[PDB]
Amino acid sequence: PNLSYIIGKDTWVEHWPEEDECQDEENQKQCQDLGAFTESMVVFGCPN
Amino acid sequence: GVAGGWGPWGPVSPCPVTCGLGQTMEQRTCNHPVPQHGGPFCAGDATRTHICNTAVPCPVDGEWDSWGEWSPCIRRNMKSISCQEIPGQQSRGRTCRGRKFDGHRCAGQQQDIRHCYSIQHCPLKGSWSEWSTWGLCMPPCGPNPTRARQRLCTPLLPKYPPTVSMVEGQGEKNVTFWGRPLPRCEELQGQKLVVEEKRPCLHVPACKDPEEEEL
Amino acid sequence: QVQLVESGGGLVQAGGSLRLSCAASERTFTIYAMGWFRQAPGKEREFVAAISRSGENTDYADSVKGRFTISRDNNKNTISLQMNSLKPEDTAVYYCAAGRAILVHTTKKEYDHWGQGTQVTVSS
Ligand SMILES: *[C@H]1O[C@H](CO[C@H]2O[C@@H](C)[C@@H](O)[C@@H](O)[C@@H]2O)[C@@H](O[C@@H]2O[C@H](CO)[C@@H](O)[C@H](O)[C@H]2NC(C)=O)[C@H](O)[C@H]1NC(C)=O
Ligand SMILES: *[C@@H]1O[C@@H](C)[C@@H](O)[C@@H](O[C@@H]2O[C@H](CO)[C@@H](O)[C@H](O)[C@H]2O)[C@@H]1O
Ligand SMILES: *[C@H]1O[C@H](CO)[C@@H](O)[C@H](O)[C@@H]1O
Ligand SMILES: *[C@H]1O[C@H](CO)[C@@H](O)[C@H](O)[C@@H]1O
Ligand SMILES: *[C@H]1O[C@H](CO)[C@@H](O)[C@H](O)[C@@H]1O
Ligand SMILES: *[C@H]1O[C@H](CO)[C@@H](O)[C@H](O)[C@@H]1O
Ligand SMILES: *[C@H]1O[C@H](CO)[C@@H](O)[C@H](O)[C@@H]1O
Ligand SMILES: *[C@H]1O[C@H](CO)[C@@H](O)[C@H](O)[C@@H]1O
Ligand SMILES: *[C@H]1O[C@H](CO)[C@@H](O)[C@H](O)[C@@H]1O
Ligand SMILES: [Mg+2]
Repeated sequence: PNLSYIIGKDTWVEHWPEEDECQDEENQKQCQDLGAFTESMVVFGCPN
Repeated sequence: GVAGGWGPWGPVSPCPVTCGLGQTMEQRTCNHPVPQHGGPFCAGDATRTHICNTAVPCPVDGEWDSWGEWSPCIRRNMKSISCQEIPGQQSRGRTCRGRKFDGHRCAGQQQDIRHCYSIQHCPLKGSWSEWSTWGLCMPPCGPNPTRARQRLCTPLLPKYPPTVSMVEGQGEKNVTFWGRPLPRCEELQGQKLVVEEKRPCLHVPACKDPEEEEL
Repeated sequence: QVQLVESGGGLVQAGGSLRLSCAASERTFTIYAMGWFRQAPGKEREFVAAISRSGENTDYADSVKGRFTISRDNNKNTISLQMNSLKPEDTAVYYCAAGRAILVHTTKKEYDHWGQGTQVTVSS
């Protein structure tokens, strides 16, 4: 059970801001899409 | 019969507030002469008030604007679900406006997703609705106000499942119809979509400005 | 910011009198509207009396009106609570409170600064 997740070239990381940072106009649309995708992937999956 | 009088005024209060306006004060006593065995009562007030000005604006918390327009009820990386038994999703956005001077940020979700069918430009059979409730007399205060009621070609919404149960976390979704359909119906009075009628409002009262009415 | 020190509590017989005093920070004294609260055994804290920054406007709870009197000394950075005709139901820890008031004649019931308290016990 000592599995370890290693960060590499295929690994992708992006900051998801807190609620107050989302109200800034740059992170307005960013919190929309990452929130839409969160609902999207626990509902719809992939269509491939 | 001893005539009382005011003593020395004390130290002035500093300005209480860090934003906007506040009120400072000075306190005096009737302690040096003192009215004895009657007399008056020092003549005046034992308290002066004064306004202090910090000249710096105050925090104002941001408020939510009204919700935007619903996005189209389609699927990402697909096509469209118009005139079909396919429930989809659509999103809506808000904007926080008015936050100034370290005020509190808007509390709540800035996005809203709900489930949907799509009848956008869908040819649906229709039926004429009954007469709507009479509207407002328009124009108010203007010359000759008139009401208006109307019958419109209401589309027959298709008998789809209004409740669609997905798996994953077993989430059941209240699905609602989206779009402007094309309702087909027989003509009523030379019109296919909406036939209305107006009637003038009787005994119209004149508009008097409430600040002009109080004065 | 402001510190509050109560004094004058003790053990009083029923019907007796007691005068509490509350010392506040000197440089910021006339900024704050002030008042008295109490917390009895097994009960929530309750409002007793309030006084404005002026000392000219007062407010009282119905349970203590006519028996208690709140006063303010703007020469000596103190407020006082003269409690007459004390009853065993007046046994509580009495708290002095301070609260920011924009107007000098405003009495408050909400306060954000609190003292450590003084114990008043009334025996029958
Ligand atoms: C999802 O639907 C339910 C069902 O209530 C509505 O359903 C529509 C299909 C339609 O019949 C409409 O007239 C009806 O109100 C919502 O639950 C509650 O249902 C009661 C029962 O009539 C209503 O009186 C309430 O207004 C309603 N809403 C509440 C309590 O907020 C439900 O809210 C709705 N949405 C979600 C997210 O579940
Ligand atoms: C002092 O600094 C200012 C920059 C503001 O942040 C002030 O906040 C305001 O304080 C007054 C009472 O003192 C309240 O009426 C306001 O609601 C509050 O925004 C601060 O006191
Ligand atoms: C106090 O008030 C004024 C002076 O400030 C006069 O009316 C009078 O001297 C009174 O004693
Ligand atoms: C306070 O105000 C002035 C001094 O500034 C005098 O009228 C008098 O001393 C009063 O007490
Ligand atoms: C958006 O959603 C509804 C109106 O559709 C209300 O809760 C409110 O106006 C909000 O801004
Ligand atoms: C989205 O849904 C309907 C339009 O189909 C309306 O209630 C409104 O325009 C909302 O934004
Ligand atoms: C509306 O008018 C009549 C009913 O009054 C019918 O021809 C039909 O229902 C149309 O939609
Ligand atoms: C409007 O007119 C009358 C009622 O006033 C009826 O024919 C019907 O209800 C229509 O909608
Ligand atoms: C308008 O006129 C009356 C009410 O004033 C009713 O016949 C009906 O409500 C109509 O919409
Ligand atoms: Mg596949």
